[PDB]
Amino acid sequence: RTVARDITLLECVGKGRYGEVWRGSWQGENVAVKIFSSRDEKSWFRETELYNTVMLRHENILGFIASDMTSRHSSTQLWLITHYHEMGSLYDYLQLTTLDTVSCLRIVLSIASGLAHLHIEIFGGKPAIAHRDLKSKNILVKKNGQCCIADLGLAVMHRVGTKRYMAPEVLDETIQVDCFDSYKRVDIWAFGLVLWEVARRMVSNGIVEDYKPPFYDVVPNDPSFEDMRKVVCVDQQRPNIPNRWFSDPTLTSLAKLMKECWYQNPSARLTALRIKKTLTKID
Ligand SMILES: COc1cc(-c2cncc(-c3ccc(C4CCN(C)CC4)cc3)c2C)cc(OC)c1OC
Ligand SMILES: COc1cc(-c2cncc(-c3ccc(C4CCN(C)CC4)cc3)c2C)cc(OC)c1OC
Ligand SMILES: COc1cc(-c2cncc(-c3ccc(C4CCN(C)CC4)cc3)c2C)cc(OC)c1OC
Repeated sequence: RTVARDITLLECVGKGRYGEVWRGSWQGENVAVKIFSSRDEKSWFRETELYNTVMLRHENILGFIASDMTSRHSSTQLWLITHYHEMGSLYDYLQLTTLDTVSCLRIVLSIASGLAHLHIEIFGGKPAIAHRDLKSKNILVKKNGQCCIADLGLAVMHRVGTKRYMAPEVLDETIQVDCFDSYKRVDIWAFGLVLWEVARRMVSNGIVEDYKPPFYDVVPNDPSFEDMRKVVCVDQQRPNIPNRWFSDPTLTSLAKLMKECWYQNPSARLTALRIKKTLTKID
């Protein structure tokens, strides 16, 4: 039988130190193709090892299609092939759109749903998985208004994370590295930051905040590890909650939820399952 493997690369939709992502075509259908830099080969290996262990299938996890290694004259080419989400990342989307109550809740509940699926161990199933680099650039927007979580190149099953989103125990190097729940609690911190990024773009009483990344007002672009440790650990700053949120019941509830993802004590933070329940009861 014929095994059609040709993928037509059509449009570069992302370039970075990681390598590149392309819109491609296979058998008349869009796929996304991540081409890894030699610098980031371990991310391909880790995501490939995870998918060889457990074939994750969830509406709020970027859908796996293939991992490909191809021999070249003097190098190895590493591709990850996934579902293609034409609306692009949540980071991108929040810069060109404001949200209503229903669209804000649908976005954050879908992220919580993907994250709880990663975190939960299922017997007879899947191992528990922590993401370790959750951020708005690693979330894609789907046409149905839900999102999905992308990039399991740092994930751990039961490169460092993006510094702007690191939890205090990562920055002060007190994280209990031998304890898997520690990694879930680092994802919850990052989730709270993503919640804040999205909530800012929800309109209430004719008011909205401009898109900003977490800590935009207290650290530079490409903040150093020390820049982040001083803000998050030494001064114990957290993102600002604008007064206008407290006129809106949804943003008032979301502010409370963010606070419960940002405790200094990792053990005090909400679980992804509790976040899901809280979001289902909002509105
Ligand atoms: C190797 O490489 C790539 C392959 C493909 C691809 C193309 N046609 C058919 C297939 C196929 C799937 C599954 C079976 C099964 C059938 C039932 N039987 C009991 C076991 C075998 C056979 C064939 C594949 C996997 C696509 C690719 O890219 C999208 C590939 O490159 C990454
Ligand atoms: C990698 O990705 C894609 C692959 C394919 C594809 C191509 N040929 C054959 C298959 C296939 C057939 C049959 C079995 C099973 C069926 C029951 N039992 C007998 C076990 C074996 C498995 C697999 C597939 C799934 C299509 C896709 O899209 C339409 C893919 O997605 C881009
Ligand atoms: C974060 O991580 C990964 C993401 C993806 C991924 C999947 N669907 C769609 C995209 C995308 C498409 C289109 C735009 C633009 C282009 C058109 N217009 C000018 C604005 C919108 C942006 C982004 C991506 C980047 C794939 C990955 O691997 C294959 C990723 O890595 C795991």
